[PDB]
Amino acid sequence: VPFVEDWDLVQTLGEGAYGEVQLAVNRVTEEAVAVKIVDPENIKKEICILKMLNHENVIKFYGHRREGNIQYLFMELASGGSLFDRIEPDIGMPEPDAQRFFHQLMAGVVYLHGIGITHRDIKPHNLLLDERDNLKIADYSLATVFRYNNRERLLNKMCGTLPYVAPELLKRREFHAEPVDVWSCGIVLTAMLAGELPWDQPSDSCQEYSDWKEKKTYLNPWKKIDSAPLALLHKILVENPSARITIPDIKKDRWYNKPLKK
Ligand SMILES: Cc1c(Nc2ncc3cccc(C4CC4)c3n2)cnn1C1CCOCC1
Repeated sequence: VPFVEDWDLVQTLGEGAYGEVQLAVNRVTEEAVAVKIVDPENIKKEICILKMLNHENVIKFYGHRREGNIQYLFMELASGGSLFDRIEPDIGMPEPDAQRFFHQLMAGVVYLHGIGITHRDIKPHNLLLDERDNLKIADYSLATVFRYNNRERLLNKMCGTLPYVAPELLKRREFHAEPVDVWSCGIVLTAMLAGELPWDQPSDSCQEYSDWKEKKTYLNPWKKIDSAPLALLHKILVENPSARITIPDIKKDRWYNKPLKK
């Protein structure tokens, strides 16, 4: 069919130091996708991880064209935008909606950890929503391999977003990849349930993190979170990453399994 190769760029979806993301619409079919446009070794690594992804809760990669030294990355479009924009400041969202998002988050993180990929920047800006509000883990530009040939490799690179980062990345030289992504999913949950972030970073100098370590859940944001999800957060936001709840045990948590949503 002539012209099915052609896509019109119709809306800006995001701009950063990386380049931009454009909503693209096929000239013939009207299929809508997201095109990440960049102006070397890093994009090479990113494309390689992007090709490994095939799950309903992770953004799908359709392939890439280079024109000149400009790379175009075609991927699944999520027409409902980011989870960030469903969170009402100081309120959060309804507990059933939050639980449903957290289920989908866990499904995508399980998936990634299964294929030996860590995301390293899980936050509501990187969690996108399709036309039916299904959650898609986006942005693989910090993702890396933590398991290959069934052997684990420890991480040392400091990266992510401070209010989301686990405390071991601030205190230890090396750390396991999986407890880091689990912690950031906890902060996601807190945000959905409270419409606020609990601390600037999880350090001994941050009074809001000390308050948590001392159990002062009569303070915000914790006082806004019902006892059942707050139990779960007590098991996720544990400072020692070796004692921190794993995903298989999150799937056994009372709140996680509570029926809430129609
Ligand atoms: C359709 C839509 C999306 N999708 C959307 N879909 C897929 C994406 C894949 C990679 C990167 C991004 C963007 C950086 C976030 C993506 N983004 C994002 N934002 N949006 C609207 C923009 C205007 O405001 C309403 C929401």
